[PDB]
Amino acid sequence: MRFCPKCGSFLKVKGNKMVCSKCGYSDHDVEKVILKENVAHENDKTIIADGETIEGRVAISLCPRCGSVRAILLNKKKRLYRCMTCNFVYNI
Amino acid sequence: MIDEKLKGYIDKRLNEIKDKIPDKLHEDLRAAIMDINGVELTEEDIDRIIDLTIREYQQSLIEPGEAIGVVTAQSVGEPGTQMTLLNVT
Ligand SMILES: [Zn+2]
Ligand SMILES: [Zn+2]
Repeated sequence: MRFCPKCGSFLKVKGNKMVCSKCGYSDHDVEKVILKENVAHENDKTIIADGETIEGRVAISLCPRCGSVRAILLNKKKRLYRCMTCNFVYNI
Repeated sequence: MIDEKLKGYIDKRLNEIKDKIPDKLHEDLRAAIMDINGVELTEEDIDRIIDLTIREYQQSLIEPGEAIGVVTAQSVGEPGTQMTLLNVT
């Protein structure tokens, strides 16, 4: 970002010149200014809720009570699960 | 194991009460009596079972004049004070 050596206002790029709108100053130096914003998609993928464990007993399963997709596989033979958000115990 | 004679007695004795109770209760009673195994069953047992079922149904009927709206409101609203908590509501 550059400022006029005389008026003190900022200089904007016009063609090959940077011109001060208030005083008409010009220069041979061009500096490009951009504003870059980043968007994060860490948790925006499509969820598939099959009661399969990822690490330990942590499985992905939809809770009938609150609707969270975090569960703990309490018992494999009974397909018994427990919600990690509201402690609800259910079967899927 | 219920022989055909006792089964016929059961079917005959169950057809004279079809108008005395609801149809679903009659079906449930018929389905339950046919599953009795391991016990030597008797006609007097069938008579007692059917009479007790009819009497038990008759004893459970609501009484005219009941303020059922207030009772329903109190039965629905009272557990509302006992509730202690996508994240649906
Ligand atoms: Zn200037
Ligand atoms: Zn839950």
